[PDB]
Amino acid sequence: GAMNECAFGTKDPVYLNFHDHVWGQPLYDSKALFKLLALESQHAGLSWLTILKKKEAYEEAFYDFEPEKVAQMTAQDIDRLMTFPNIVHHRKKLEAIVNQAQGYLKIEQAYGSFSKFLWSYVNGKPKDLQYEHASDRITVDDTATQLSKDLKQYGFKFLGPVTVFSFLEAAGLYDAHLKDCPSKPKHN
Ligand SMILES: Cn1cnc(N)c2ncnc1-2
Ligand SMILES: [Zn+2]
Repeated sequence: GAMNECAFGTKDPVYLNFHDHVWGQPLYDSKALFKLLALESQHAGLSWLTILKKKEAYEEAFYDFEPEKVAQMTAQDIDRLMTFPNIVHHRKKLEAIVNQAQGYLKIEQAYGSFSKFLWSYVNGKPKDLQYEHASDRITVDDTATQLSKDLKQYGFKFLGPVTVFSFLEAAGLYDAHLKDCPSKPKHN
């Protein structure tokens, strides 16, 4: 049905739980946003589900994505992470997360909260993309492009326009659920 079309054809409970409980559901917590963004930066070259199934390994490797702690991680911490089981052993991907955490802190120093900074890009309100078929879906737009460029200036890495657009969908700043998907969030 509509769920199968919306949820990338998966019958895997982990992916289906993510589709229903996380993907496209507006997320307002600053640290939870950082975490989702950081996981997204790890995707390129792998499947998304592959990253999802490494989430717990990442949480342990990165102090549950607590930005103050992640930002303090050293070259030596990254050396250790190169053989930490079940995270992606791609040094620059891992270093990227440390740089992201640093950028997060810079943003919060300027604007008070990472959440507020992000949500400003959709004027504080989820953008219902109003899709009806999976074939309607785009992979990048002007807003994701601008956010990507702006993040880069703060030191964020591995977060190009396409990757930032996927994160917008996942964090529910964009709702990319199909109209008849049973998990489509309600909008005011
Ligand atoms: C459902 N999905 C597919 N691909 C990605 N890169 C994703 N990121 C968050 N959610 C995603
Ligand atoms: Zn859906």
